[PDB]
Amino acid sequence: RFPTMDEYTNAREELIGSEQYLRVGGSINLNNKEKKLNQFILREKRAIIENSRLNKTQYIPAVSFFLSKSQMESTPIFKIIKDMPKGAALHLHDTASARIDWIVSNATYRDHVYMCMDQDNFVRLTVSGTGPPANSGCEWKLVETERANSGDIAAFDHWLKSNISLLTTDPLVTYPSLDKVWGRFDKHFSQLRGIIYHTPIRRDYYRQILEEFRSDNVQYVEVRSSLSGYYDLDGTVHDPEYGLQLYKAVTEEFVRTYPDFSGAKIIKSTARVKPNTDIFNDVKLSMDLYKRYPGFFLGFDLVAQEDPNTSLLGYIDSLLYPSRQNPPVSLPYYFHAGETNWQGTEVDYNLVDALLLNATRIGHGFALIKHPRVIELVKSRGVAVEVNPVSNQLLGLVKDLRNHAAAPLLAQNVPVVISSDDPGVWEALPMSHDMYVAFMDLVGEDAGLDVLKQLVWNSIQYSSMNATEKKTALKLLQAKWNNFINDSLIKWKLTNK
Amino acid sequence: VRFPTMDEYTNAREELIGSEQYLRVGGSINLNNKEKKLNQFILREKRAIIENSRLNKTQYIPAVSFFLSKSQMESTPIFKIIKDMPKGAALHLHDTASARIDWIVSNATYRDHVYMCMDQDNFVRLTVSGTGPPANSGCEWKLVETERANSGDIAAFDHWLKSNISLLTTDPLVTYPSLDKVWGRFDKHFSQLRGIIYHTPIRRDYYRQILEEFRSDNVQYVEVRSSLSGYYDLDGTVHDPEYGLQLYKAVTEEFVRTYPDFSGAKIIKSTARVKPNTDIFNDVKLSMDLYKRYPGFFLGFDLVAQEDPNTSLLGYIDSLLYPSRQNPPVSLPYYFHAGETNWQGTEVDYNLVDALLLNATRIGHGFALIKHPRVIELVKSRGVAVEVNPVSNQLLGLVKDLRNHAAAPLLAQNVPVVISSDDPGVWEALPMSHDMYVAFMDLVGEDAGLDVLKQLVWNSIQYSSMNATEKKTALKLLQAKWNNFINDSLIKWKLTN
Ligand SMILES: *[C@@H]1O[C@H](CO)[C@@H](O[C@@]2(O)O[C@H](CO)[C@@H](O)[C@H](O)[C@H]2NC(C)=O)[C@H](O)[C@H]1NC(C)=O
Ligand SMILES: *[C@@H]1O[C@H](CO)[C@@H](O)[C@H](O)[C@H]1NC(C)=O
Ligand SMILES: *[C@@H]1O[C@H](CO)[C@@H](O)[C@H](O)[C@H]1NC(C)=O
Ligand SMILES: *[C@@H]1O[C@H](CO)[C@@H](O)[C@H](O)[C@H]1NC(C)=O
Ligand SMILES: *[C@@H]1O[C@H](CO)[C@@H](O)[C@H](O)[C@H]1NC(C)=O
Ligand SMILES: *[C@@H]1O[C@H](CO)[C@@H](O)[C@H](O)[C@H]1NC(C)=O
Ligand SMILES: *[C@@H]1O[C@H](CO)[C@@H](O)[C@H](O)[C@H]1NC(C)=O
Ligand SMILES: *[C@@H]1O[C@H](CO)[C@@H](O)[C@H](O)[C@H]1NC(C)=O
Ligand SMILES: [Zn+2]
Ligand SMILES: [Zn+2]
Repeated sequence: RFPTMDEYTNAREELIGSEQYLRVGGSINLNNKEKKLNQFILREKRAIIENSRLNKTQYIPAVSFFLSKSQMESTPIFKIIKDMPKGAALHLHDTASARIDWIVSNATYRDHVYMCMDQDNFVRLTVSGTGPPANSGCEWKLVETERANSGDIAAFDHWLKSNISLLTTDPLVTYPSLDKVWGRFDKHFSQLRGIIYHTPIRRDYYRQILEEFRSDNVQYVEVRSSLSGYYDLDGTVHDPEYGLQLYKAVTEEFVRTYPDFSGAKIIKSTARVKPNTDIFNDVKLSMDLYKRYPGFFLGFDLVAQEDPNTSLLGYIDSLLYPSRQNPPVSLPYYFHAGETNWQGTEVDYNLVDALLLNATRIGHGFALIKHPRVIELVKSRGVAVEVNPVSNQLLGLVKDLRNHAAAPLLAQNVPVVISSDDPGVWEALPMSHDMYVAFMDLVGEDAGLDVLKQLVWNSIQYSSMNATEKKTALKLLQAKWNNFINDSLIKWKLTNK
Repeated sequence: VRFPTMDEYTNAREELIGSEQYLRVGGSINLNNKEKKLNQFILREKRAIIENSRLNKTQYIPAVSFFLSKSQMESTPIFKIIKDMPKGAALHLHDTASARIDWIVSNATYRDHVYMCMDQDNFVRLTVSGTGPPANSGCEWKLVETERANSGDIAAFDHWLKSNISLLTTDPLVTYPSLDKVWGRFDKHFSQLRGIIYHTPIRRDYYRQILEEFRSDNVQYVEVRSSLSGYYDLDGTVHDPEYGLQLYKAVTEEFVRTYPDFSGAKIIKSTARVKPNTDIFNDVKLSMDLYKRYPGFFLGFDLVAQEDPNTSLLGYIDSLLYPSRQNPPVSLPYYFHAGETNWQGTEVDYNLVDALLLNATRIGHGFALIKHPRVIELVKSRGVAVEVNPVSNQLLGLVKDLRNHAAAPLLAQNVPVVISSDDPGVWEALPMSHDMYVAFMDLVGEDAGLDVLKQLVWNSIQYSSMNATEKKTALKLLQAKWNNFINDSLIKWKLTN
């Protein structure tokens, strides 16, 4: 009943307003300084969207990261997000979270590093103190010699980087299927496995994760790591507790050096390709490290490609073992779950088992929007979904990022944290690229700084810090946020707006 | 301990999965024993194709471009069962795009006074002129009869005409790899046929071919969008919209009298949303008048043409609110295309808010609906069926992998949905069987079978605009066709025992 345009406007704005309040960040009340920055962001967002829509050209924030990376980095919204404190990156893999450039310019300049071209014509890297490795399907050569004989060291080093990065070409073009791009992604890890498991390189690589994340204004990380098998020049192989202690010592020194950094905690990950009887041992291992490293060791996760490998149900007696002890042991789980386009299959039904197993957070949950009951359990229990949008695009779940299945989750205020997954593999920053695409593609044109602030706060509030640590971290984050707001008003000439 | 045994765990697991099954489209259907026999065969076939794709790591063909999947699906049991299955109704169709290009070629371009030219973009155009060739405005018109006779190869000439008009000659996802490019090609298709298909005897016979083709795909009823206006005779006489409506009414009545196994057709007036508000106002008043004087054949009004770059519903709001604001009010039903977009928080997807505030009877596409939880509530509460056209949404740029189709989460929440084909003539689809196949294989899960199909089929009659008497009669008819389909299928697939 709209006799005049005012009654129609009022009902229209009431319904739209209800959705805006319901979505992520909708209950935030911005202060006056925040509002001025918010209005600039919203003007910028409308300008790029309206140009795409009305001038009938592609929306760059939603195309392949290969194409959009160099375009977004010059824009004001990206520069604001780059400067913004992120809080925490809660979904990361320890052999994929520092720069390939550091592997090349630092690790492959160390003594005793070898390279070979494998039968698929990819370079592999490893360390051997005890002579060159055996020619098992590839001929190892000392990198120092190959580089010194290249006749162009800059080109040699660039070739190493180009042969290892997944962003050398557009993966959506070069590996145009799920199985092809996962073939390339699995190959990347095989290329670096040898060098990245040598103990002093692994130690320093982990330190580089912390340096790079701090440099992108991330103050805290939770990292998945397999922990085991770091090896020395003399061939000594270390156990998982040693690997955990190695990370603990690096983290403590880093936080000593940088008290503006909250620190790190570690999740043990095992590949879901192994027999149940081996997963059982890794569950027992995790129960032990959880008891003896409280507050640094968080719990357990299963990784490797979800679709063709073993389901959570395929491991259910291992995963139920802690809860079944007398007295029960509660081993926290952080399951990767539902990282798939399938529906009604044992892959997306991993989400059901993740909830039945009391997962603390869920990795990806791309299939979650197809499961209305699992959504309601996730919301009612406060189980944060770790959303990694660049990863999901480049690794084959979606092409146009406005079709990312987390957008309907955010619209319902499902608890979500943004993370980068494997940023080093495809040359992403620790958080700013993923936060930009989440901001530009997974929420709407009228969604501004309140969404960003809520996602940032979510990454601490749904971290696995204890309550006291969260309060301390939020105090530090609030000071970072206030500086970011003031700096941004000056930088974007908004102060009198 | 919550799950001390496997039976305690599977009990909880199956109750949770079962409760989601009860909540999706078709989840309340109880199949009888014959239907269960066919359902078990369908589910075995569905599991075989999905598990092969998943475990043998190869593309899921039902979800790839229609250009690639069409020939592969047609040889499979599931497609052949859907082909035989009664579809109920196609509720979302456009009258100049719902019969075969082959008929335009083999019938329409063999008629007297048909001319062709190559336009400046190098596409063939077709028109009719009773007074010699038309003015050569931007192309040189030639008589088709002469060109065909001088072609030197008549079959190749006719095949070339078809190949120059169809969007499935090449894969649109490859040849027109952006929204603007493929909508450019799509707009061009209509320009190519516009002249010939607005000539009155051709337009009449083409509309008859829509009814014959849909009947042949076991569709018993259609509701069709039509602009209704501008049909023209050999001597240049141009008819008004009421004449177009009467012409369709006569063709429909003759068809139903010939084929009692066919329920019939009703018409929705469409206007392109590139026009000034003064034009839409005139077409709203025309629709008010046709609704009053052709009850039960003229249904109401819709706005068409590409949604993203053109005028919003709010841009016409004074015209659209005019019927309700009369004294006494006149209730002009609306069937708005709405939210056919990847945009979020913009003028375009917010058309969904206005469509509901204006009391739409059904909404076309609603691709953006899953991003609008408060609109979803109204759609469910009011029983506003969403017309889902999956092949159209893929080929015209909203999605690549159809498992990412935004209607899959709608179906999982039991949003009222009907499947339709939109413009099947344009890209060589069947009236319903291809779209029902991709909906069944991509938009619901591995464990969703004959109950989903049956519900979608019943929905298309239940959410039609038939009156109470017609609907009861049509549902008895549909039940009869369905029983014959189940019995025939048990024999054909050798499922009886
Ligand atoms: C990794 O490095 C390979 C060795 O250079 C490279 O091999 C070829 O394909 O690269 C050239 C094209 O860039 C081509 O001219 C050479 O003939 C190839 N070299 C050999 C020894 O076969 C691979 O393509 C690189 N792979 C990636 C993914 O970058
Ligand atoms: C929509 O329908 C309601 C309920 O029938 C009615 O009261 C209202 O006037 C209608 N509004 C319009 C704009 O037609
Ligand atoms: C479209 O582009 C032109 C120039 O290329 C520009 O003037 C115009 O404002 C653009 N429109 C929008 C809405 O950005
Ligand atoms: C690599 O990093 C280490 C430790 O961070 C540093 O001492 C060294 O200078 C760098 N380069 C190499 C080749 O070791
Ligand atoms: C899950 O959590 C609930 C409440 O926290 C607890 O009672 C239950 O036993 C837990 N289940 C498992 C499998 O650990
Ligand atoms: C995978 O393909 C092989 C043939 O190469 C076949 O034997 C096997 O059954 C397939 N597996 C599945 C799960 O379809
Ligand atoms: C075209 O269809 C019309 C109308 O049914 C029919 O009379 C005519 O014979 C057809 N032309 C051809 C070549 O079949
Ligand atoms: C249409 O025909 C012309 C002339 O043969 C040809 O060059 C052109 O590529 C064709 N276009 C399409 C889209 O098939
Ligand atoms: Zn991960
Ligand atoms: Zn349509």
